[PDB]
Amino acid sequence: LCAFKDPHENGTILCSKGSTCYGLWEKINLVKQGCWSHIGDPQECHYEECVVTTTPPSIQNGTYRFCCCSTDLCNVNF
Amino acid sequence: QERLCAFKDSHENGTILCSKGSTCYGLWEKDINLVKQGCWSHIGDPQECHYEECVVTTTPPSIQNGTYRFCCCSTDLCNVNFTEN
Amino acid sequence: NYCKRTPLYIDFKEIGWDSWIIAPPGYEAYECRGVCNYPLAEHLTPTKHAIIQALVHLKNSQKASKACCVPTKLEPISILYLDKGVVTYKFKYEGMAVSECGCR
Amino acid sequence: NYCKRTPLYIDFKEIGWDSWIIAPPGYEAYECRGVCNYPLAEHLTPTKHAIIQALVHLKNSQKASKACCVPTKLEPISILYLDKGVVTYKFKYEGMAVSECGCR
Amino acid sequence: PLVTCTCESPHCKGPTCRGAWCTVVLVREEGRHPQEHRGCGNLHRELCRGRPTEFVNHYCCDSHLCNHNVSLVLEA
Amino acid sequence: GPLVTCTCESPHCKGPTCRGAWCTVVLVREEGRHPQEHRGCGNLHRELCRGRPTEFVNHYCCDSHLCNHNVSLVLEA
Repeated sequence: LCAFKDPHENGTILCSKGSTCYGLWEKINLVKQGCWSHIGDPQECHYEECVVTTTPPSIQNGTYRFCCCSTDLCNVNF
Repeated sequence: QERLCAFKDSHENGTILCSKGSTCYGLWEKDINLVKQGCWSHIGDPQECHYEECVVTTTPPSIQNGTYRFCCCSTDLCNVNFTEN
Repeated sequence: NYCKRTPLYIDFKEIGWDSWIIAPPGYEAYECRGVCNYPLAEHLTPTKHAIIQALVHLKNSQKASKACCVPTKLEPISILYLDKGVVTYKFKYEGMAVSECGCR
Repeated sequence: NYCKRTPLYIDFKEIGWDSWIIAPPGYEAYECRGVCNYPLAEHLTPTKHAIIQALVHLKNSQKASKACCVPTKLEPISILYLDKGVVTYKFKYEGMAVSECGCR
Repeated sequence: PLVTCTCESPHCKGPTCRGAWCTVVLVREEGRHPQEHRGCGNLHRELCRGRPTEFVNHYCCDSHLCNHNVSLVLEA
Repeated sequence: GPLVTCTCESPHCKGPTCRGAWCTVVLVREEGRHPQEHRGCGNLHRELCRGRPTEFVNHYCCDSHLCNHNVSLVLEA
C-alpha cells in the first residue's frame, strides 16, 4: 500500500502485483507518487525507506530527487 | 479472385469456394483413382502456382513406387483433370 | 547486407519428411539473413529492447550483442500427409513460411 | 553456450536517454545470447520454421542459417519521463525487459 | 496423460522429465561427433515420423521410461 | 494524422523520398570507422528524438516538409 499523486481515495493507492512505492521530488516540491513495477530489478526499490542513493540526473539542473521503497506508506517522506 | 474448385473428401455437392487467392489442388494414385480434391494455399508458394492447368511437372515422390500424382492450378474448377510433362 | 527475406527451398525428401508428407514435395520457406545495424528500420518492426540493445552495442561491443535478423510473421502452407494409412489433407500447416523479417 | 537469459544493465546516461528519463536512471534488462542447436528445446518456444531451418543447416551449412536466440516475451517497466517540460508517469513501458528467450 | 521419460540432454533440469511422449534424438554434424539426446516431447509430434537421415534421426515412444537405453542409427 | 514527406538517404530506402509523421536524421559511428549520416522517415519510436547526443549516436526530428534534407549533425568526442 502506497500514497497516490498521479494525473483509491484522496492520496492513497493499493499497489498490487509486487509493485513498490515511489516518490519524486525536486530539491522542495512534490511531483508524483504511486506504484512502481518490480520488473526491471531496481536495486533501490527494495529498500525499507525512500533513500536517494542514486546521483540525481543532470536534467533540470540537478533538481529531481527520486527514491523507492518496498514497505507500506514509506513514500510519504524521503 | 475467389476461385471455386472441385471437392472430394461452405461446401455443397462436390464444390468448394476457395477464398483468399487459394488455388485448386487434385490428388490421384496411378488405374487412375481419385484420392482428394479441394483448395490449396498460395503460401505454399511452390511458384505461387499461377498455372492455368493441373500439370504434374515434378516426378512423383518415391513413396508407393511413384503412383501419387499431385498438381495445382490458378483457374476455377481446374483440379478436375491433370496432365503430364 | 542487411536484414532481408532471403529465399530458401525446403525439399521434404532431403530432410526425411517425405515419409509422411505426400504433397508438396517441397515448399518455398524464407530465411532472414543479414545484419541489424543501427538505425533499425521500422519496416522490420523493432522492439524497445532490440533498439536499446543495438545502442549499447554501439558503445561497447563486448558488454552487449547486436540485434538478430529473425522471422517476425510466419504464414502456414497446405499439405497432404498420411495419418494411419489414410491420405489426410491439411489446409493450414501453421508456421511454415516467412512473410516478414525483423530485428528482435 | 545455449539460449539463455543473460543479464544486461542499461545505464540511461550511456545511451543519452537521461535527458528525458527522470527515473529510473537504469534498469536491469536482459539479453538473449547463445546458440540454437538441434534438437531445439521446447522451453525455447520454437516454431516450425526454426525447426525446419536448423535441419537444413545440418545438411549444408551454406544454404541455410541456424536459428537465433532472440527475446520471445517482453515485459514492461515503470518510468518517469519529461514530455514537453511536464513530468509524465507511465506504469507500462512495454517491451523494455526480456522475460523469455527463444529460437526463431 | 503424462508419462515419465529419461533425460540426457544438456537442457535437462533432472534425470527424468514428464511429457506426452518420450524422445530420443541423434544429431551428428558433418565431420563431428554424434550426439545422442534423451528427453520429453509435448508438441510437434510430426517430427517423430521422420525417415532417418545422414545427420538426424528422430525417435518417439509412449511408454514409462521407454527412452532409457534406446540406441539409434543414421544413414550413410 | 497529418503525414509529412521527408528525404530518404538510408540503405533501406525504396525511393528518394518517403512519407511519415516526422523526419529523422541519424549519426551512427562510435569508434573504428567514419561517421555515417542517415536520412529517413519516422512513424514510431519518437522516444529516440529526445535523446541527448552521445559519442556514438545523435537523433534529430522535425515536423515540417523536407526539413531533414540539409540538417548537419555531430557526435560527441
